[PDB]
Amino acid sequence: MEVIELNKCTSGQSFEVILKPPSDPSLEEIQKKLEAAEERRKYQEAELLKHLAE
Amino acid sequence: MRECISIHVGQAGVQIGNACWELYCLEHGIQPDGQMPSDKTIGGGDDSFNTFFSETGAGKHVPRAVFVDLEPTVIDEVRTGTYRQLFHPEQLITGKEDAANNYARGHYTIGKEIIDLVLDRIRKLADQCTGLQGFLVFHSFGGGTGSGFTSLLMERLSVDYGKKSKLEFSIYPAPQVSTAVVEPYNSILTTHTTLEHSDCAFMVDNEAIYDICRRNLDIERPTYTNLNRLISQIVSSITASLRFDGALNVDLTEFQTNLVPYPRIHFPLATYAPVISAEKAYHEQLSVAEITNACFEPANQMVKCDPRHGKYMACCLLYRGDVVPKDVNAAIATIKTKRSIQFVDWCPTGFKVGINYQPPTVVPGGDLAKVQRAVCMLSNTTAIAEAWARLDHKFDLMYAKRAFVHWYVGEGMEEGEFSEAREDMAALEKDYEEVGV
Amino acid sequence: MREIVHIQAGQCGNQIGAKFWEVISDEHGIDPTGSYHGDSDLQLERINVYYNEATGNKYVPRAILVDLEPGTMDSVRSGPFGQIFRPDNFVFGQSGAGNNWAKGHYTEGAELVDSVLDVVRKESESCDCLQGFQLTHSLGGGTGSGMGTLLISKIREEYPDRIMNTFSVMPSPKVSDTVVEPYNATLSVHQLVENTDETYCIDNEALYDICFRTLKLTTPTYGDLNHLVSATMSGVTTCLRFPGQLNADLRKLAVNMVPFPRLHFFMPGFAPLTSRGSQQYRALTVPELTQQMFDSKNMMAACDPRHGRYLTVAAIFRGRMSMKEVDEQMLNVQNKNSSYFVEWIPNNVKTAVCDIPPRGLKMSATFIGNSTAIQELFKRISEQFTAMFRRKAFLHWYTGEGMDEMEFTEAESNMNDLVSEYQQYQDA
Amino acid sequence: MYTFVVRDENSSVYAEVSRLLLATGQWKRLRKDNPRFNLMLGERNRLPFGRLGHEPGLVQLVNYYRGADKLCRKASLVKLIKTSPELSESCTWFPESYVIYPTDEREVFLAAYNRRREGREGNVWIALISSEASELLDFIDEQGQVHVIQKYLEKPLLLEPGHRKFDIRSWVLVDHLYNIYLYREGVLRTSSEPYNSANFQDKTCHLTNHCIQKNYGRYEEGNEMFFEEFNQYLMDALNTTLENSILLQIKHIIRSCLMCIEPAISTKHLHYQSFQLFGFDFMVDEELKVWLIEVNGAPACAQKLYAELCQGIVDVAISSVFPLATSIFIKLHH
Ligand SMILES: Nc1nc2c(ncn2[C@@H]2O[C@H](COP(=O)(O)OP(=O)(O)OP(=O)(O)O)[C@@H](O)[C@H]2O)c(=O)[nH]1
Ligand SMILES: Nc1ncnc2c1ncn2[C@@H]1O[C@H](COP(=O)(O)OP(=O)(O)CP(=O)(O)O)[C@@H](O)[C@H]1O
Ligand SMILES: Nc1nc2c(ncn2[C@@H]2O[C@H](COP(=O)(O)OP(=O)(O)O)[C@@H](O)[C@H]2O)c(=O)[nH]1
Ligand SMILES: COc1ccc(/C=C/C(=O)c2ccc(OC)c3c2OC(C)(C)C=C3)cc1O
Ligand SMILES: [Ca+2]
Ligand SMILES: [Mg+2]
Ligand SMILES: [Mg+2]
Repeated sequence: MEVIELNKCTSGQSFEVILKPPSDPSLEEIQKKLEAAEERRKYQEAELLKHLAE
Repeated sequence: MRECISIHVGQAGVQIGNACWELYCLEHGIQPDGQMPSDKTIGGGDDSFNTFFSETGAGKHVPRAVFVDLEPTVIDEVRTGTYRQLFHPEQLITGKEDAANNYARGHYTIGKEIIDLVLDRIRKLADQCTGLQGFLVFHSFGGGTGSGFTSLLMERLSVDYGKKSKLEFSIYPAPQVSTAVVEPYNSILTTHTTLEHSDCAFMVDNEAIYDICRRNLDIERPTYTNLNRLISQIVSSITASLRFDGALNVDLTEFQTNLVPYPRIHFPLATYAPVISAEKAYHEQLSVAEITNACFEPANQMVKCDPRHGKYMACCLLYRGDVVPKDVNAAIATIKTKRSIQFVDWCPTGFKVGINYQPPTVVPGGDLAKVQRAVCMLSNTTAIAEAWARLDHKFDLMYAKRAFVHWYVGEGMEEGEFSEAREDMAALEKDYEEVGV
Repeated sequence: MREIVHIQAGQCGNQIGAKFWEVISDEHGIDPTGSYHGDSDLQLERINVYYNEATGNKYVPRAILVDLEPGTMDSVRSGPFGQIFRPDNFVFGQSGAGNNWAKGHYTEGAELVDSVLDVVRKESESCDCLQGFQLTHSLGGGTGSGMGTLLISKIREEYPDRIMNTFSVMPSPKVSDTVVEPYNATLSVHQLVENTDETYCIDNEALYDICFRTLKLTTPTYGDLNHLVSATMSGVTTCLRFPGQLNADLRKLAVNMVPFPRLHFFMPGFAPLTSRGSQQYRALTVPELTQQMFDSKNMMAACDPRHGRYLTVAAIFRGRMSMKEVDEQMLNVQNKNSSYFVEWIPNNVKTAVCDIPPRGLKMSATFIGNSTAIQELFKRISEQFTAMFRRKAFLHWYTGEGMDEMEFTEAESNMNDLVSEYQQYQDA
Repeated sequence: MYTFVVRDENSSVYAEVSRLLLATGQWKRLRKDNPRFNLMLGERNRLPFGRLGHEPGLVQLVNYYRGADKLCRKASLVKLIKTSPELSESCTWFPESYVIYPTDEREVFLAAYNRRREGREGNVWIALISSEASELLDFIDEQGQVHVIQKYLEKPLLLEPGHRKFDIRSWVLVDHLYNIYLYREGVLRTSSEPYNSANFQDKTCHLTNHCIQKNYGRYEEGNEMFFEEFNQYLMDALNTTLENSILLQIKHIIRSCLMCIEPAISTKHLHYQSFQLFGFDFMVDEELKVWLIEVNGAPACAQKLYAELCQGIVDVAISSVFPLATSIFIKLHH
């Protein structure tokens, strides 16, 4: 019902119609997490190479 | 003028990126070689299109875009394709081996090796910016790179660019055009890691787009090219207010202000009309009322769900073509009486409307017919949680048996991250619940 | 990653391996000299996966030919496409394995293995991004079974982050050389469970049954059996060899097909089943292809799929056809027989279509099933093993090479565990 | 072959429906959590509507309308009738009703209760039954649930012989096309003890449920008078038919309720489809005026009628979507 904020230019126009009123981790934390995953990877491959050496 | 940088991650992001930048060029009259004759200020300036394009002394208009993929297949097609001159080689980053549909491999294993190169090539574009406002991030939920690497990049961008806004264009997985059986796993994993780092995210369900192409474009079995041309139209509609003169959604901060009152609930639904076949011999052109009415039909949404059984927090209508405010208001008053449109109590029942007089541009020889008028509605409705419910249930089915988990653990991810990611999703489904019913 | 290093060990390994290279060379338009005499560029786009480009438009199979006996490798070198192989990739011993896994794995093969690994390394170094290894071998003899598994173990030590794929021919009393085959197979299966990512179970029982019961051939030869192996092998490698919708590779196959690491033994299938020479003139429709490729009569492992459940399925259709009709027929099988697909892996069937059909067929379909019914194959071998082992019969052939009974008990134990592991998910 | 899932074990209507479907030999029943179904016979509460219609190569149908609970809970039914312009406050066929909360419209209720006292006319209300307002408000706060207070029908139609009260149950099937089908057989759920004008604690003569009664079975079997007998009684006693005196009003009420909610619940353009069987409960006053009492979203049938109705549900609601190789319904045209 109520039209507000009407702005017009050569390209077009914009407006608001209201019908009814109302009632992060650090760099250190990322680099530590990514390196912790590599330590889990290193350990699993080392366990495989130990198994194969057996 | 304040610049935006577009980031395209993995296969889906890159291919959609191509579709969008093809369209942006056709919209601004920028040639495949980068020349733009209508631009009278050679080699710089602060026009509205400079938000997405920088300029060289020779007059080349170059995208503020970085393409990143862990294998070279897809980006090589950018490197050699019809828009090759547009990007400089530094904007196109590839590895040798992909993430094999594995979030943990994209995030932790291959992610660690390529992240610093990507952030450096991002910093290259950010240095050419007088007033960088933030980032537009294109990726799939389902891919290993699209999910895994994106979430890592998004974390780092918060650290390196704290003041900047981050927006997502995300492809939600559909069995109709799927790559991996573990797509639900990757989706929940990426959403959980990305949630604190995304300000506003536009989800596109591949199922919805597929069926739109089948029903409205008469395409028997839609290709990625078919889907991407359609997506690019929707993306272009969303970003038009950044690239043209106007007073609505003119900066990225305004997307959060206008669409996201609740920061966690940052997934607005996009609905688009009309989608018309170029092969249709006879076409009766559709009015402002007819196209605006179409914005409330499930068949036209980017995500199939039922807004009648949810609540609204915000609503934008973005028109392109022959549209005047008088006709918009006449259309709205009629629709409000005929349709179930329930806003939340702590929000006004209202619509923010933007009109651009230029009708949508279609790619020559595409599937979309030229139209006199078009509209993209952006509504933040709790009904979109239907998609989270669907996705979480598929996750639950697999994870009950710990199926495929070893592939993730094998890349050095702890199994606890699965249940952490899932609990966050359960918390999100509850957030929507409180607001919605 | 795209390059695959192919290894073929022992008699069966080399005989099926040679047939694989004959078939895929014809598909890619390569002649015995190695010169491309094709026409479609699609033949060349992913040719570097199996072929190394040589001096002057010549294509050299990335193939290593291994035996403890000079016999079979002379027959390859003198065979149809024999000239195509790189001469230095012929790695052979002299004394043979005598159908003895212990000779292959511990004594004779241990003497020759380092030489093979030097050739593997030379081929690995030529690779821009090596994705992994495929091995052809039987499990019933000594060289393919014993030395093949030794090789796999050593390759995994040297390349622990690469994929190991095998085509593993399972022994049957229906087509048998020696009584000791169940021993060799059981010792081998033990190695495959631990050291491969993907194994195509090629059952000689099934191949005999298809030849006899279905293909009308009253006395099947090895040649008749190997006609089925090459049609299957061509089909399972299609998406690696041709441009596709998915950009298929060995690692993605593993991630997507294998929900639990030990359960990586695939039941392959082919439609239509044909015998040599006699070409059938009527082409199969898509409903016919889909029906046959799921039927037990078309499985390359002698297991009834109705006795278990599909964990995952991959299917590759070849020829000019309605891709929509392919979707509809494949969805029809799943929606009408949903009890035979685990409900706890959603959307567990993936399908591709390739434009290029195999030689002599307008329409074909290759099945790759990870079914729990594969336990039937391992139980069959395990029963044959036990009937001998409970009397320690024929054991002296192995104890004479320094093997102990303890190693036999462990191999048997691990294969029985595998069986119960399959059963666990057949009821869940 | 078609497929279905059964997700409500306690439902007798859909026990018989699933049994009839199996008997065709063209319907196979699947496990509770099997997503690859054509038909869902769903759970009463928390039905996962959002998971429906997302299965490639399957047309999916469910035996419940999402949003229909607004008609089928007392609290929401009043709010719907009070707020919908198609129904409204001056709605002649629904008794005066007020939403009451315990820790809302209590001040709206008591102000209208005064008009009933200052006019000195009949002032009996139902939540249990009392003639004084604050008598059962002390029982509302005691319960701790949102129950509505409604004007009690003090002058009801009474069957002879017996001077008894009753209610009419109507079975209504709404298909996927939003056709409204009234089952031609309804049931009168009779009282067996005579209606007492000034003794409201005597619940057996005032509340006419099948459970409360079970003089039970004296006048008719299981306190159930069907349509043939009631029509004959109306012809004998009052010189009128069931059709003219009562059924016209019933058909009007059913059409009015379901028309009102039609835009909110319709599955006409949805990715999945709905049908639903409803039980409407009617009261008749002494001047043959029909009043709506409530709507049942999960109704149970009468024993005699189970077979005929359940076949009808299979006929027009199930086989209309999924075809195979007289009508018991009256189509309420709109
Ligand atoms: N709409 C659309 N979806 C795509 C496209 N390419 C891939 N997808 C979807 O993205 C998901 C698979 O992820 P991809 O983006 O292909 O994988 P990726 O990010 O390259 O990661 P990798 O697994 O390392 O290759 C699936 O849901 C596909 O349906 C595209 O061009 N358009
Ligand atoms: N306003 C009113 N005036 C007269 N009688 C009323 C009334 N409200 C309720 N009743 C009587 O009380 C009985 C039960 O009322 P109601 O229909 O609310 O309970 P209920 O939900 O258990 C029946 P159902 O089993 O069909 O769901 C009815 O059979 C009716 O006779
Ligand atoms: N399908 C098939 N099976 C074979 C072939 N040659 C041998 N076999 C089987 O392999 C087993 C014998 O192993 P073989 O490969 O001859 O021994 P190796 O030379 O020591 O590897 C038996 O089960 C045979 O049936 C062949 O060409 N085709
Ligand atoms: C259950 O869902 C899936 C199952 C398997 C895949 C496989 C993806 C591949 O990359 C791949 C790799 C090798 C292949 O040949 C053996 C194939 C292969 O997949 C296709 C192209 C579909 C067919 C064969 C993906 C899934 O989602
Ligand atoms: Ca300029
Ligand atoms: Mg990729
Ligand atoms: Mg032999």
